[PDB]
Amino acid sequence: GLIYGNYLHLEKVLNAQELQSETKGNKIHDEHLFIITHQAYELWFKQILWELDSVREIFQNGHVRDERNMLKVVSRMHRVSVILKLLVQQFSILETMTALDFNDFREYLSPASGFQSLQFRLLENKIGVLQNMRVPYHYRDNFKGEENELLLKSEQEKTLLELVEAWLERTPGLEPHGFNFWGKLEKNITRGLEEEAEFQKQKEVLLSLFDEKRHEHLLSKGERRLSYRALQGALMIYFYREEPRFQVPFQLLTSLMDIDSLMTKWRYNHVCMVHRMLGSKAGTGGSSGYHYLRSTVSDRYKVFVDLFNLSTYLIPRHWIPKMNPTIHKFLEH
Amino acid sequence: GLIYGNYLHLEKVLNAQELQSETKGNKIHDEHLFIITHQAYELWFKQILWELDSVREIFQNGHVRDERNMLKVVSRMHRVSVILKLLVQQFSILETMTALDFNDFREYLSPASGFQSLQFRLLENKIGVLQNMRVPYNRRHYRDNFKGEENELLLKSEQEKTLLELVEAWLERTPGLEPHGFNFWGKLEKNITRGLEEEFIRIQASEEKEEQVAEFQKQKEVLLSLFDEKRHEHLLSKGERRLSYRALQGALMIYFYREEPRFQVPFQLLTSLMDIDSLMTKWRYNHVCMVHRMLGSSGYHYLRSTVSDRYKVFVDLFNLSTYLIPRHWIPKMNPTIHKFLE
Amino acid sequence: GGLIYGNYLHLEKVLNAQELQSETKGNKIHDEHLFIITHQAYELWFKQILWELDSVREIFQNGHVRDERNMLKVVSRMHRVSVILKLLVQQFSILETMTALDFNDFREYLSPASGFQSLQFRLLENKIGVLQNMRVPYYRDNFKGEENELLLKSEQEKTLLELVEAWLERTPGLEPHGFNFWGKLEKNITRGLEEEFIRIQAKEESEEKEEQVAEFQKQKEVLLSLFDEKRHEHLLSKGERRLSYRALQGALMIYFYREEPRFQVPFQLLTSLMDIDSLMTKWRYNHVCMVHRMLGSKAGTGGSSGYHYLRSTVSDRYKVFVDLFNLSTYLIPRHWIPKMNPTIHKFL
Amino acid sequence: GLIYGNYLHLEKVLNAQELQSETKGNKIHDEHLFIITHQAYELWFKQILWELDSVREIFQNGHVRDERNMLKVVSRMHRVSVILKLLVQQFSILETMTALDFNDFREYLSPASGFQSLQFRLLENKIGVLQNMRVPYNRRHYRDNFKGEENELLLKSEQEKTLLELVEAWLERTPGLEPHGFNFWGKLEKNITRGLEEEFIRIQAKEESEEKEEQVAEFQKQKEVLLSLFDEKRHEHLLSKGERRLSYRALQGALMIYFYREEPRFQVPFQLLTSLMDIDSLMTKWRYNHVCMVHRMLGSKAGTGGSSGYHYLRSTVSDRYKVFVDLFNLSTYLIPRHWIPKMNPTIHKFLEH
Ligand code: HEM
Ligand code: HEM
Ligand code: HEM
Ligand code: HEM
Ligand SMILES: O=C1C[C@@H](c2c[nH]c3ccc(F)cc23)C(=O)N1
Ligand SMILES: O=C1C[C@@H](c2c[nH]c3ccc(F)cc23)C(=O)N1
Ligand SMILES: O=C1C[C@@H](c2c[nH]c3ccc(F)cc23)C(=O)N1
Ligand SMILES: O=C1C[C@@H](c2c[nH]c3ccc(F)cc23)C(=O)N1
Ligand SMILES: C[C@](N)(Cc1c[nH]c2ccccc12)C(=O)O
Ligand SMILES: C[C@](N)(Cc1c[nH]c2ccccc12)C(=O)O
Ligand SMILES: C[C@](N)(Cc1c[nH]c2ccccc12)C(=O)O
Ligand SMILES: C[C@](N)(Cc1c[nH]c2ccccc12)C(=O)O
Repeated sequence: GLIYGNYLHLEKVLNAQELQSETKGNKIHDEHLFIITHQAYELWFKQILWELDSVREIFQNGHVRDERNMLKVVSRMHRVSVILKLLVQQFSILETMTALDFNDFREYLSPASGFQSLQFRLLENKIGVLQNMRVPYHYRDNFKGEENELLLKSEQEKTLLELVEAWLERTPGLEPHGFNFWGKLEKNITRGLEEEAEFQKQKEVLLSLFDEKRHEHLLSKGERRLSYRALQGALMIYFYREEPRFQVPFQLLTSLMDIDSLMTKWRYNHVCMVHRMLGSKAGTGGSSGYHYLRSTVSDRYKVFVDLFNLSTYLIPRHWIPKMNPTIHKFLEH
Repeated sequence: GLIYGNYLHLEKVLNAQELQSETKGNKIHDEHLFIITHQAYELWFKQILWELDSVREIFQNGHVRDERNMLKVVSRMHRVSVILKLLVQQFSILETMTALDFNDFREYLSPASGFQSLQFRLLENKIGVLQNMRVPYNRRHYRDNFKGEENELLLKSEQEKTLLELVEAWLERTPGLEPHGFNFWGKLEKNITRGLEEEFIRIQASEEKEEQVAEFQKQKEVLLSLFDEKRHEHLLSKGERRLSYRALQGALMIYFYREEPRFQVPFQLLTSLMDIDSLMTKWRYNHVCMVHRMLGSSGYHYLRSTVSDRYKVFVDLFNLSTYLIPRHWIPKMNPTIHKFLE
Repeated sequence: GGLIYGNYLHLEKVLNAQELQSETKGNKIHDEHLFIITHQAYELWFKQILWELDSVREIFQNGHVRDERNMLKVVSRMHRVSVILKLLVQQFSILETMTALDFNDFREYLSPASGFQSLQFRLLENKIGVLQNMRVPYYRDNFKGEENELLLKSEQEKTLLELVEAWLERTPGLEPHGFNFWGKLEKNITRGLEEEFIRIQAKEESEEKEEQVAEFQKQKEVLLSLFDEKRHEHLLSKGERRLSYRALQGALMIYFYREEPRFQVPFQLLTSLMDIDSLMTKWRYNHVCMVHRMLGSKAGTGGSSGYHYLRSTVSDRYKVFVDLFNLSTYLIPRHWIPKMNPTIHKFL
Repeated sequence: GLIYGNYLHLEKVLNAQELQSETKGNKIHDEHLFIITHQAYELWFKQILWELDSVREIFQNGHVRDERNMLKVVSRMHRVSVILKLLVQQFSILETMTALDFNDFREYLSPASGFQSLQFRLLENKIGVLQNMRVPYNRRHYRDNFKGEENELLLKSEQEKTLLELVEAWLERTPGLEPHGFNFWGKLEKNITRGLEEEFIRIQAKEESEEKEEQVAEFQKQKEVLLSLFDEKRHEHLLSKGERRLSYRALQGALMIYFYREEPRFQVPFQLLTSLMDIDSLMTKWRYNHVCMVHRMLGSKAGTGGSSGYHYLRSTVSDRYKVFVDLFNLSTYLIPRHWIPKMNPTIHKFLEH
């Protein structure tokens, strides 16, 4: 007969708490909280990696092409968002520890830090954080052996951003000899602008959308991440989100943005707590601490920044290329 | 140098995930969520027992008598309420699993259940849920589901002093109860008798009138029953009250005089104890709401049944709200008893 | 000149709506201000919920729901209602920063006013589909005038339950000369059970053989009772079920075939309706836990026993979509679900 | 007899929703959500100001001197943090509005902006945000969206004693600072000087390794920082640069309360200092949650109020807006427990109730 404790391998989970304070003969009560909090964070990182890798594989094995798999994809990405939302709230627990009580066992941690969280790095990589865009103080130095391996894989293997890019490139309606969404959009913006103080600034920005080369330049830097075609596909799904075939894809784009918002919210709630815990003192990891973590709360680490930025290029309803009754029929189930 | 992974024993924590569906050649994706969810609850149960045991020990070793330890007692009990709040919110994650997807792996779990969580039972016992008062499941004692060391650890948890018992003892020594001192109880009965008489005269001064006489007689009946020590002892034996009559007086002394400096942090403690009771019951209810959607309408009925005042250990602290009186009826503190508390 | 923030939001009304009765009667009590603001915030959100719910009711009433382009709008708004209800459950945390002792200093100035007099809460219960007969003995005589008028309209106009029921009855696949979901489901469950019993009978007499017989007979009784329409009609009339027999079949079709593109957002909608029932009952339970600390076993200013009556509202008697939850009772092995064939795959 | 709707003036609260989209004959459904969300924020701002003004008044009228009132002070400041926590979560509601749908009624709002929220500025000012704390754009434009009585309230919110000023005054009176008494600051400098000397000796005694010279330069970093605590001229210099806000003596009060938090008379005061930090953290989380949403709603597009939008709001997510920034930065100056000046039986009894 299967038993709860055996099923859950609690013989491992609940025998994994060793206070260094106690091991060096000066047991500090709050060190137990510090350990349990990190462990719970790490269990949830594992669940997020389990969800994220199953979704990467659904794109990578071509299953995403079968639209009956979209409910699964959006449920699993929504589940990632719900977990991250709990991980943002979970800082509330560690904030019941005073800086003063933390200061009593802090010495016994050196030089260990969150910089040595394999799962946190795997998570960043698998979503599509680029190493060349990371702020310094580098990242992978902390790791060695069978772990530095897994990290290299996570960097080399296809990211969620790349798989979503590939899928967005294949979006119905972009075909120049098909619905020709882009051609019609350039025309409608160009006309609508002419049919008009302020108009000169928005004229500039809107028509910038149609500059492949500029996009390629901003891309070459890393101020954009998606191919120019992927961006068209995304904008197609935004404007035609009510068309049956675009409903759940739109939900997916929304959830990809949610995961960026919640990852940055996690970075900021971490920062707000570390300020109270250390002030201006440096982290046991070696970094300036507070000031480095503040730098990670930027669009540098927003993988799906393109999806946020498309809100720049929103236009009146009237201008969106009307859906030809035959194209309507292609976008029905 | 100490390394993150080794410090946290992640070689144990992150190698503790075995899908029974995969072990039996039919891996079901959502079983991984089911496993991590329970493991996270159990880590947090372990943290709660760590705080709860530290606080029990502070009461038991007589350290709580030194009022410098009150900040630490109330910080740890508040921290238990903050963890319990997260554990209530944590059901949101397992609710992303459909009943249909749960149905694809639940056969591989049988006959294991949350009924076998050692830590959940330790937590219930250490707060002070009485064996006497538990709803029986399948006509049997909760402790049957446990054998060997786990069974003994649970006996110890039932027999050792509970949070309820240690708070009770501390409440009994609340300053001000001394008959030959401030004599809170004697003075309180006198002021309540006067308050009621003055109230009766204001009313005895219409349809609005005959209602207030019935209501007045209700509030009269209730307030005066507070001084009936035999009614109280009787409700004790029937487990409908949990604290001794004297502990109850101590709690009411803290409620009424909470702004007195020596009673400020003690009042926060009594608030945190009600907080833990309320959050344990919200845990039991959110569990129920989820199980309903997973299994349909029996387990679901025993669970709905744990969502009751039988499992509210500090039910007496809530029910004191029954006996609140106008501020101006509360016995005045003279400059000699103020001094003791200031 | 330009629209100003304060004028746009009519803050001249919103922030001039706070009158402490304690102060009006010459004994200002600080925490009364919190009591007022908390209730006003709840009522703004009730008005928002009614705005979303009325809009979704209309999309069903006018047949716009028949155009499946409108399903993202329907699910987004129903989801939005559950996000708001989540905040309103959390919002009790604010009023619990008020001690029972401080509440006791201004409580007297409230009576005989009570939450029973919340028009919007009653409008919300009625519009979702809380039935008059299945309300706890100890509602509408607390009201009069247009208010009493608006409540009657809310009792007679088509509820979300009735509108979802009608829509579930048109679910594709139920057609006896089409996919014939119900015929094939009965056939597959009957066959699946017959085979499960041969599997059990074939075993040599044992302890776990008899437990399996006992378990088989319970499973068989539950699953076959799904196909007993007279039972369903009997349970409708006792208020134990709410959805028509055919709407139940449509719901189970959406459950089983939820991954089929035409069923993906309908499944999200059914999930949302269960979310709203769960959050409404959580609202009632968080309300009960607070009122217990505030009043104990004292009677409410509105007449009721208080804590005891409020506890009675926390039952499946108030779950409008009970039937959506209880379809979990009738889940079956994946292999028993009638197969979709390249013609019915394409229709969906 | 009193009736619910009348008690709460719902004839005002629920007759305050006017969609501009509908007024200009193009009703947009999601505009209702936009209005109700702002109105709920403005009710809770009003409640926060009610709690805040009541705690300011307890300091200003001297009632805070009587330690009976400390439970009430901490309960109401904790209440403010519980409200702010709901207000941070409340953004999740308005995030169920897509940028696409927002774009359909946005045009009808211009040039109105949250920038024009009287109550938000009253809240900033009464906590104690100073003109020089505010980012150039904020400082320039914020006062000049207001006239008449609204202008007068803004001025009052700046002229009258802020929570920062009233807490500073109270911290200056913290028992144990008096040189003739416990002489906290003198004893602390002596124990830290002695403690650093013992540490230098421990480090110098180690065998001339690489790790040792890492301890040496790390010690010399920690020594400069700790001993800089006792340089009052440096404090006044960081005050001028607005990197610190509290008086040197208020800072000594705060650190006294921190180290001796378990002494009965410092238990609730320590809870107050924690609550003031919580309020600063939740105010900045409110600003950051606002930013994350405004990014999805506008992208790089400028706001209706006149600002760059995303980039201006992002610039308010800064410690220059943290009023009690000094209470956080005291963590820089934590020392081993054994260096904290020992409590004598006489001052112990002084810090009992
Ligand atoms: C009192 C609590 C905490 C303090 C004082 C703290 C402090 C720090 C500091 C100073 C850093 C910068 C690296 C360094 O110099 O060592 C850091 C990074 C990090 N911390 Fe924490 N931390 C705390 C809690 C947590 C928790 C609960 C987690 C959960 C896993 C966590 C995860 C991380 C991660 C992943 C990094 C690397 C982040 C990045 O590079 O972007 N920390 N922490
Ligand atoms: C799909 C999710 C879940 C289902 C269907 C479920 C079902 C049940 C059922 C039916 C029982 C009654 C005993 C029995 O029939 O064996 C039970 C009890 C219990 N479950 Fe769960 N459960 C779930 C998730 C959880 C989680 C996440 C926890 C976290 C620790 C948990 C903890 C418990 C505990 C402690 C009990 C004993 C409760 C008591 O006696 O008051 N369950 N569960
Ligand atoms: C100190 C806080 C509160 C207390 C003591 C309290 C007390 C009560 C009581 C005793 C009743 C039952 C009717 C009666 O006997 O008067 C009731 C019903 C109600 N209350 Fe509250 N209440 C509180 C807060 C709230 C809040 C914040 C709301 C928000 C809208 C609310 C909404 C209602 C509603 C709608 C009802 C009718 C519920 C039903 O019949 O199902 N209450 N309350
Ligand atoms: C779609 C939702 C929202 C958008 C697009 C938005 C946009 C903006 C923008 C662009 C600004 C900068 C001033 C300007 O250029 O106009 C601003 C400031 C502000 N918003 Fe919002 N906002 C939104 C929701 C809210 C809500 C719900 C509140 C609630 C009270 C609010 C309160 C404020 C306040 C107080 C300011 C001034 C902040 C400061 O000066 O630091 N906003 N908002
Ligand atoms: O000031 C510090 C402490 C340290 C830290 C944070 N989380 C941890 C978890 C495990 C561990 F061993 C060390 C840490 C860090 O990052 N800087
Ligand atoms: O239908 C069920 C499943 C089982 C259960 C709940 N939580 C668990 C955790 C681990 C485990 F192995 C089994 C369970 C239970 O009580 N009723
Ligand atoms: O004991 C009580 C208090 C009263 C109450 C609850 N919420 C209210 C809101 C407005 C009002 F005027 C009165 C109330 C109620 O229902 N029973
Ligand atoms: O694009 C926008 C919208 C506008 C805004 C935000 N909150 C408001 C509240 C009332 C109002 F009238 C306008 C607004 C702003 O600041 N930029
Ligand atoms: C057949 C297809 N699933 C079509 C496709 C691609 N990208 C999309 C985005 C939204 C909607 C549909 C699509 C495929 O090529 O994957
Ligand atoms: C000396 C004492 N600490 C007094 C005591 C007991 N219970 C209390 C409740 C509130 C305030 C004080 C007390 C003790 O006997 O523990
Ligand atoms: C044409 C149709 N929209 C079909 C329909 C009805 N109910 C459903 C449930 C799920 C999916 C589709 C339907 C209608 O009649 O409304
Ligand atoms: C008499 C006194 N309440 C003393 C005082 C001032 N600041 C403090 C901080 C913590 C504890 C006490 C104080 C007063 O002067 O206000």
